[PDB]
Amino acid sequence: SQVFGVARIFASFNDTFVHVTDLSGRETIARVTGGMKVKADRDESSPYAAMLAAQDVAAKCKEVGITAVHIKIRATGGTRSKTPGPGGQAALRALARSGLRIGRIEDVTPVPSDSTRKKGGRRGRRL
RNA sequence: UUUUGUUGGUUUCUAGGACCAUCGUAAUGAUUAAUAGGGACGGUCGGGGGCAUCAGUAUUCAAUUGUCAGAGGUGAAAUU
Ligand SMILES: [Mg+2]
Repeated sequence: SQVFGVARIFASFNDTFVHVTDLSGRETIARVTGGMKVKADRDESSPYAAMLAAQDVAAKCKEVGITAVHIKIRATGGTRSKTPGPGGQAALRALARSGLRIGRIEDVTPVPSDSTRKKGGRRGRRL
């Protein structure tokens, strides 16, 4: 009965994605991003924008013909953060509100075994 | 060297060297085995070293793959 997707929320700092796909992954549905719904450069990762994006994605899904999703969350990963952004949670909330159903939530952030050299240099990033 | 008369011997008796035998004598002869050290032995221990392979991969470029407005980046903010 329930037609599924995989939500894929790439929640980096300074932008969020919501990238709904089929179960194989190849054929997408909607790729809606934070910077797409709020033209302010700053307001990309910002929650409201993320929420809007999520809503848009949901709408797209509805148009297509899908009922449920599998939340996968990706923080920037590897050389950066490994910390889910400000607007992943917000996006999720938005999705929930939309009524597009939810099943099996994961964080598939690519946390390495032993990364190749990080940002900054040795003395780091000195504001 | 001392007497055989005194020189040149030769061999003694002998008294002092020295050197291999064999007989005896004696309680016949190696201090400890350092909570020093070395070394053997025994089971072990270890991200100790060398050489050899395996993973995670992770990033990147590229390949094929999909989807049409921005994604990167921000320190508050921008460029890019
Ligand atoms: Mg490069």
